[PDB]
Amino acid sequence: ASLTEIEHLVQSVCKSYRETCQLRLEDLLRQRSNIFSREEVTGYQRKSMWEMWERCAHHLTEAIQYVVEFAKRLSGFMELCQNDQIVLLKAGAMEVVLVRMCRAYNADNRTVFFEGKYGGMELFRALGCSELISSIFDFSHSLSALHFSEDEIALYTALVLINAHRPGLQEKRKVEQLQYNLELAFHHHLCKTHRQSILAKLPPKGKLRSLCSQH
Ligand SMILES: COc1ccc2c(c1)CCN(C(=O)Cc1cc(=O)[nH]o1)[C@H]2C(=O)Nc1ccc(C(C)(C)C)c(F)c1
Repeated sequence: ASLTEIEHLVQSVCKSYRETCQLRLEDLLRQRSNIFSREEVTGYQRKSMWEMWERCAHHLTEAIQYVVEFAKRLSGFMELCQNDQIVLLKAGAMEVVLVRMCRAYNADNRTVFFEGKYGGMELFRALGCSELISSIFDFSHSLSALHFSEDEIALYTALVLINAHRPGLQEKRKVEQLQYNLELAFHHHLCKTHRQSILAKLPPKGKLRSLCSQH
């Protein structure tokens, strides 16, 4: 665990994310101008809550599938025992999706990428969960303020998954050793990119799963 050793891991995780990001940043950023029309928004609003759940759950599960593939090609993750792998994914994958979602959020007009175009939070009125949606938009807004780089998401979301303090882990030391190397990679990269400032500005680790309440 020296200089090139850790830099191998940085590049290792950044490749792993690049290959499992589902939606390209270049796509999301260009698509920002393509906003839903008032007709289309009403169109979405008239739908049943059930059709909105179905649509939403589809894409979100699909997202979780991509997060698993990211987890699978993190070195060390496969060496963990069956039980420990699933514990980490059960407590992490939704938190990872939530972070990854900030790339799909235009902070200028307060809109999100959903089914082809960008819409505001009034788009999901059918769900009747305005409280939860606001907080999701809030959380995305603050992470947009930091201008999160692709590599930074890659590294941070690796650290979201690989947590030694998850309840019900058999080989805690095996996870510990893994979490530690990823912290080193994360901290080394921020140092290397003059981006240490963001550490202090990241949401606390009990704020991610405070949103997963009526979930
Ligand atoms: C990087 O993480 C993301 C970000 C957005 C989306 C996804 C994954 C999955 C595909 N998707 C789609 O809309 C489906 C589709 C794919 C494509 O090429 N074109 O369209 C988006 C998405 O699901 N957005 C959405 C935004 C708010 C919500 C909340 C209701 C939680 C606010 C939500 F459930 C989903």
